[PDB]
Amino acid sequence: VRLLESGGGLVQPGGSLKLSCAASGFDYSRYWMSWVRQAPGKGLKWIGEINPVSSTINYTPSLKDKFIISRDNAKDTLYLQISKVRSEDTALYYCARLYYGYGYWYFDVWGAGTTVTVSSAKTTPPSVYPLAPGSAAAAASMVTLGCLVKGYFPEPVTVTWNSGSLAAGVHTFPAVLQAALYTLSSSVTVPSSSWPSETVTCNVAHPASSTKVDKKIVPRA
Amino acid sequence: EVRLLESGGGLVQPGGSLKLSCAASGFDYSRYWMSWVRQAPGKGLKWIGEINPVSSTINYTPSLKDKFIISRDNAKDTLYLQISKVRSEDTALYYCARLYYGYGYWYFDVWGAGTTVTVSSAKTTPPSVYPLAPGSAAAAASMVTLGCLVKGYFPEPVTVTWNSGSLAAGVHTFPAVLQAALYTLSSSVTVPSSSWPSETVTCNVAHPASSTKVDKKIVPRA
Amino acid sequence: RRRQLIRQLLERDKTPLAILFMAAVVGTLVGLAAVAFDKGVAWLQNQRMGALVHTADNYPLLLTVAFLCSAVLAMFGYFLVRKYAPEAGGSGIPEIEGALEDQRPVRWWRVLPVKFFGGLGTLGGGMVLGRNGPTVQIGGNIGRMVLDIFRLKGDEARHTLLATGAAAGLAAAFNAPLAGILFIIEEMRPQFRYTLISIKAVFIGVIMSTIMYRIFNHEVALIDVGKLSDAPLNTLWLYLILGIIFGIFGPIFNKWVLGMQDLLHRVHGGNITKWVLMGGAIGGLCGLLGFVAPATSGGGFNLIPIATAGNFSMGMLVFIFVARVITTLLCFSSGAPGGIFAPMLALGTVLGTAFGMVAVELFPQYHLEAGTFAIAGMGALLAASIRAPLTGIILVLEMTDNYQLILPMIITGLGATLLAQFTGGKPLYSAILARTLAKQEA
Amino acid sequence: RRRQLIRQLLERDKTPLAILFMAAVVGTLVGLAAVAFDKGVAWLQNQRMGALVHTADNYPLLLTVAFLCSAVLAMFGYFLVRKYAPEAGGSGIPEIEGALEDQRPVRWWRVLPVKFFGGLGTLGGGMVLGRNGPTVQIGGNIGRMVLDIFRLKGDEARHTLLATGAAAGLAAAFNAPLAGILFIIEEMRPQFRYTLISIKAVFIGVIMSTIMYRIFNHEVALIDVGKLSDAPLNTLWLYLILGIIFGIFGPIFNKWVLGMQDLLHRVHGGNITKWVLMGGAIGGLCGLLGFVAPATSGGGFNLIPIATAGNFSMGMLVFIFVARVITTLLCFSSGAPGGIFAPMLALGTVLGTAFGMVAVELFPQYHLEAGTFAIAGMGALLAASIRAPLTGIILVLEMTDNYQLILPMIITGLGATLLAQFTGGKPLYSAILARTLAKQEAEQ
Amino acid sequence: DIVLTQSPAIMSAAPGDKVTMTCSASSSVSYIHWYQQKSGTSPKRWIYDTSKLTSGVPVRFSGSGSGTSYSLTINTMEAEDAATYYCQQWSSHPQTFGGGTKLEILRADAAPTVSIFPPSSEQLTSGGASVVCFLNNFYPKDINVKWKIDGSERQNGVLNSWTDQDSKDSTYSMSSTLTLTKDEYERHNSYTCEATHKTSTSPIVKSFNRA
Amino acid sequence: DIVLTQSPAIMSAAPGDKVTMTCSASSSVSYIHWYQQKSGTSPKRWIYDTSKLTSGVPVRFSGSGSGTSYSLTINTMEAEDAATYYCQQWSSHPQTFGGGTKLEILRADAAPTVSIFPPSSEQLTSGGASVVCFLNNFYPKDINVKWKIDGSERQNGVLNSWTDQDSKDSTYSMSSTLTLTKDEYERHNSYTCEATHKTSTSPIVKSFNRA
Ligand SMILES: [Br-]
Ligand SMILES: [Br-]
Ligand SMILES: [Br-]
Ligand SMILES: [Br-]
Ligand SMILES: [Br-]
Ligand SMILES: [Br-]
Ligand SMILES: [Br-]
Ligand SMILES: [Br-]
Repeated sequence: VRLLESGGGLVQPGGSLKLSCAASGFDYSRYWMSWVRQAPGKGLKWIGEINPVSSTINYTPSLKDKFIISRDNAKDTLYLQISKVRSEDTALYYCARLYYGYGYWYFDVWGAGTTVTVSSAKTTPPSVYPLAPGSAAAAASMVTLGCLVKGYFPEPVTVTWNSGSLAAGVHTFPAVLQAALYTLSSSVTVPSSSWPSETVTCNVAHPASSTKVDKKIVPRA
Repeated sequence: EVRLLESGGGLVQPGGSLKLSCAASGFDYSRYWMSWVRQAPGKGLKWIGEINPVSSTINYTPSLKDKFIISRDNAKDTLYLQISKVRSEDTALYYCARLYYGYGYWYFDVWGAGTTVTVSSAKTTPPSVYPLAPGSAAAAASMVTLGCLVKGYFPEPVTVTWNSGSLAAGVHTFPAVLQAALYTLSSSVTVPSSSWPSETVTCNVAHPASSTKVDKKIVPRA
Repeated sequence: RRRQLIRQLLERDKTPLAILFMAAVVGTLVGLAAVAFDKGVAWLQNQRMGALVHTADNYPLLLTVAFLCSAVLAMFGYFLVRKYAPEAGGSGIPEIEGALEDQRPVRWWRVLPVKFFGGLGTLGGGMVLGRNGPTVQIGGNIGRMVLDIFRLKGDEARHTLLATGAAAGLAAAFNAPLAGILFIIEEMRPQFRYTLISIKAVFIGVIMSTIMYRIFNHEVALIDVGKLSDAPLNTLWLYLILGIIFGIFGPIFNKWVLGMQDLLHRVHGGNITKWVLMGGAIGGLCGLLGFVAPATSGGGFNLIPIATAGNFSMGMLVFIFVARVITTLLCFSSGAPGGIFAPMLALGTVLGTAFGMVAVELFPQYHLEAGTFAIAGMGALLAASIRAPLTGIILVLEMTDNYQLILPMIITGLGATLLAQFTGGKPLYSAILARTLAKQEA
Repeated sequence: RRRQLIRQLLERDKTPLAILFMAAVVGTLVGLAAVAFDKGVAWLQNQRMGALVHTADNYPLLLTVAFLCSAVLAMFGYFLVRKYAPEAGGSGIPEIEGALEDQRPVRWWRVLPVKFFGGLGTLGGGMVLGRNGPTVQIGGNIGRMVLDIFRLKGDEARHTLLATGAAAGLAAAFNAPLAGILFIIEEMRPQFRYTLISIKAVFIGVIMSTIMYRIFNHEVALIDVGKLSDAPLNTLWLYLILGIIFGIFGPIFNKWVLGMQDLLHRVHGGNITKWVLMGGAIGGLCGLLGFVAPATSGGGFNLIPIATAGNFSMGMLVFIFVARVITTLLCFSSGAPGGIFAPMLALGTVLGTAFGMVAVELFPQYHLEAGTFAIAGMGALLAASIRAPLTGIILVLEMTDNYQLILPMIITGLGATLLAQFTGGKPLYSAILARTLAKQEAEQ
Repeated sequence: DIVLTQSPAIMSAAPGDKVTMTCSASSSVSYIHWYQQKSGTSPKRWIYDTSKLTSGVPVRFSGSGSGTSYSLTINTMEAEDAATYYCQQWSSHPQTFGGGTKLEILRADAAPTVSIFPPSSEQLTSGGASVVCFLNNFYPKDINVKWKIDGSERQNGVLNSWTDQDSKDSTYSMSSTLTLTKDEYERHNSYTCEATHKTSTSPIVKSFNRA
Repeated sequence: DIVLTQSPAIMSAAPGDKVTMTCSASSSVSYIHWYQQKSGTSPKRWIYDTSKLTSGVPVRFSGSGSGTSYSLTINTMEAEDAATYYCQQWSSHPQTFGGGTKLEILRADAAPTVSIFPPSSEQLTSGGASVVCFLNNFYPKDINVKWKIDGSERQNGVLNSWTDQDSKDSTYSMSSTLTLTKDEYERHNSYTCEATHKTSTSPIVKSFNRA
């Protein structure tokens, strides 16, 4: 039972865009769907709902067609279309499947989110630089590797190492914005035995430009 | 509408294998048994097998062991058929059916377009296109018959339309004849004495197995 | 009593095989009968349709050929029931309840052709009446017929075969084998004394009847409504308030079907020519309405899905109900052979959908679908007026297959049969048999 | 008597508001009562299982704490019956039916505690017994209690509130409202004379009862079996065959519980010490079989969906039918508080599945799903052993929601009750009142 | 397994005319189904359960039968009724279709419009020489073709190819193609092509000389 | 619209304490729900209908309240419970969320683990120079980094970023990134970051020489 929303990314102020939520795992008909949003750092805010036969559609106190919620049961997909877009819609958009206990309704299963950035900038893919220790093999039981993800827009990117294989030992630090560009790093710590013995590759991925980069941390010499 | 759309057939070499695919649209593809039935060229309908919605009972005709593999993909709404160790016997037009009943005597409810499976060691080969203009001592009657010859291609089939198929009236293409692992057919067209050579009559042949599009113009001879 | 009881227990449920073999034979005939009644009614609705084709230009001529096709068919039924079998007017269910009390006669040689061909008349001209009253009456007469033919003896064999016929008759009229058996238990048995109706024979009759219906009618169903949503518990109280409306209007509507029986009689005074001429104008009005607004005519099973799917407005739903409240009385209180059962199912469905729409606006926090209240109101009049809610519930259930609504359906049901009792209302099929016994000693 | 009838017709269905209000409260309590009884049986079954984990390595010590835990709770429930209420043994539907004939009393000061804690013992131990016989007899006395408490007079009230109790009892035992009303109308009521059981009121009880159960039990259904295939006309004759198979086996099953009542009484002869011990040994066997062959113990609701889907071998379906016939006799014939309804749904399912299986192989032109024949055979032992086929039908309809199978379910049920009657066989709730009234006299 | 044999293998009949085909069975069979296949289209289910018309099948169609011998019938045929009717059973496992019955329009005789064609200059340079002869629009379908090369009967390198009955004129056609090498083609001068039919005793000769 | 307000915006607690947070509403609400949202994750239905726990929520959690006062209560809080918790009603349309209570964990001290990384070869071939310094797994969050180039102190071009509190060990992390041009990086040699924490009075200082 999954919810997988897409179509976020960059929009021009005043513009419009169509978010999409793919559902799988459950009879998507016989289910109200809904949209909640979360501005960066802020809390949740209900956008709208929609019943199974598309015959009932409700919204938050919004203007004429600010939001427009469609659905296509034929493809188990939910839709959302924001227009005349301003900075208050720069948020993370959640797609929730609704349901009830005693009948007071709740957001049952939430999606993962998709991110809308309202900005006048350019969609830029990142550059991924490997961060290997200086040729000062001050080996303890562990070595710390990094890679450095610089100069992309908009948010977010996803960094993994060895495709999740190293899950433990990883920190990805929150992106920092300068000159209308984002930069982050990612720490991975592994036994001195596991490296350079075994390959260590860092998997940066920037969906806003459908760009992945698999940089491999090679030692210096 | 209710649409059964199968694909996947084509040229395959004896001993090979292929996986035909029937995609459903217009009904709950689950809750229905699905079935495969094929039709050899110049023969009657023959039943392959069937498969119930939960894939918990698959029945195939008296024909060998892992010859046939019927499966379904309810999540994709697609029905599959795998044929192994392909003989010439397996050259036929393969149909996809949705099963139902009335009194409980089960029938083949809605059929699909079909797809064609050709089992030959012959190699794919483009057609040579030749005009059939009438001879110089043309006994110019009220209606003149033109033609083009689509010679030595493989496999089937070609498409032969005239003036982008405007001249659809009074056209017949004939069946292709197979000879030494090549096909040949000719198409006909009858137009008025006043149209040719006055206007341009053209022969559009398309053999897509070999990526061939060609228009051949019919000019008078001598 | 213990000696008595211990002896009776050890010998319980031993229906004479004779009665059972004869039960299977009753339903086989009531089924074919019921099958054939319905094929008839359709066929003549088609003629009215196809003969509207040939006259589809002169809009006044069109309005009139539907008047005449319906008026002429209407009359053939008023006459065939006045001339040859008067107790086969109206529904005939009162008359079979009468028969089971040994208080009315079963004239099968007379009523089977009167009701059958009389019904093809009123039903096929598109009058606000259903097949049930006809098929239930026909069915008992059929079960009486076999009794005589085989000279089976006893009060049991008379009360059993007359019942298994009236059940297997409502079964084949709605494809409702349970709601078949439930009518005999809940509404059409001797209601004040024990009787020797063998349930196990009613059952075998309903099976054979239904099996007949499925041989001529399968793959298709009379009401298709979808799978509507579920009913949260913080929603059930809306289904109580609905039943309270049905509970008060149920009896009011009983006064009118009883009242207007008496006022249509003042028209013709009992005279087969003033009467058949009246019901030809009633029957010719239903044939005219069935074209200028067909939802105010016919049995009403057409508008039920259009209604439950929320396809009507609030306005059209107010019109259809009032208009149908009127044409319902005019057809049934005129005595034209045909049930009021089905033309009520349409009444409740229309009322439900209305209440449904109102809730949807006052409670968006309840995420409502009006269709669910339609399904709750559908058997609600059959609870507030004929007062047989267990048969009404299980009937709408067997026809709409939304068992997830069984709880709101049971709550609206009781909410009517309760508030009707508390507003002085009467089981209409027994407020009739009451009045029909009152003149039989006056 | 025509003039009497015209008076009676006009005064039809006018239940007195005091009975209609009191049916509301009997529903509610029987509702809360049944919900507690069900949460309790669960809690013991779980702790029982969390003890097998404290001991999951020493497999000999495992089989011991699997046995003694059931034996202790079994004995505790046998004892609580013989020492304070003995008409709470076995099902208890015979006794509430006797109470409708005014031949046995409703000792609610004594059975309410005994049936409830006594059941919890035998049910929580994993004996092969239901919740129905318990919530029914309990629901009955809860009706009598409120009668005696508010001292309402008349026959109507004592028979109505006694009924609505027993009906709302079975409603809340199976989330089956219609089945309960139909149970009183088809089976519980006095079957040789008239009755003043106000049916409208039995409705009000059931409504409240079911609403209470819904409050504590939604989003999870007792049996989930999903939409199965349809049944085509030329398959009906196969369900009528299956019904005949139930018809000749229904009476054979009644004979065994009675003889086994006898054959087990020869081990204790009334002696309350031999008996409470025999309970422990029976109970401890189910708690052990519960661990080592779980489909042969317990109430059997857990293997109903497994059998329907087709996930048992025809071999394993045979094993389960024999073993579960045996353990149901050992548990119900012994007298341990608890019903036989539930165990009869399992045995019925497990049979029709085995039939559907053979039905599939022999006829592939039929395109048979073997699970349609199990839905038909579920309500089938209720038809041929207790002869309440209209109730088991609406009961199975209410639980499995496969209405498209209404005809094969009816057909198989009539198939079973007809062959049961014809082969010389007695309704089980009635042939137990008989031997129970026969001794409430033959001792003189 | 159960064998079905549809008896009038091919047949013709005029429009507005009674048509009647058959399905027989090697063992007894219950409730047969019929499909109508037109060339290029999916078989359409036509008649099921021995007798029952499908939604859209016009009421001029009907079936009846029993045991081991069913049939299909058209009261008044039409043009659109020309096709192939396949019976199929499933009373026994496994199901079986019949051989087919091809239903063609009967019409009034027509004689061929023969066209003879000299090998194109394009084909000759590639080294080949095919003379094509077009016998177009005629009834009934049976016919003979004969090739003559410098007045002499050639029966090598000749291949013919009838079409199926036409939609518009409900006639036929039949191409005949004689293929020689270019070297053997230039050895002779007269190429004649002779059609023998039912509609005459005197064949329609069409020839050309290269000069 | 019902405005809901959660009582502490941010709390701290030490595993074993009994945390209680409280959701309050402008008007009366009934049967409210709670959501758990751990760092970098979608909200998770945690408590519904005031006091019922979503399947899989550990029994240490509990809900209660009525009218306008509602509270969630963790009985002996554990370290994994660190998140922001949201409440939400839908007894009045449109439904509305609370504003969040961020739960923070209190744990034993824990010293940074400093890692210094020089500009990468690929990065110099586009004329930048980022020197990166990792401070991993310290507690408390209070840490002060310090960039010394060639003995001097640097303050132009240094950017820091801390992680959230880890959901198992409750530690913090941080990286410090100094950005220079290709030429500016090459006119120096010996770089170092100085990490100072409450777990060490002499700052931890990792360094590297361009040579
Ligand atoms: Br009447
Ligand atoms: Br009716
Ligand atoms: Br009707
Ligand atoms: Br009626
Ligand atoms: Br008992
Ligand atoms: Br039980
Ligand atoms: Br149980
Ligand atoms: Br029981």
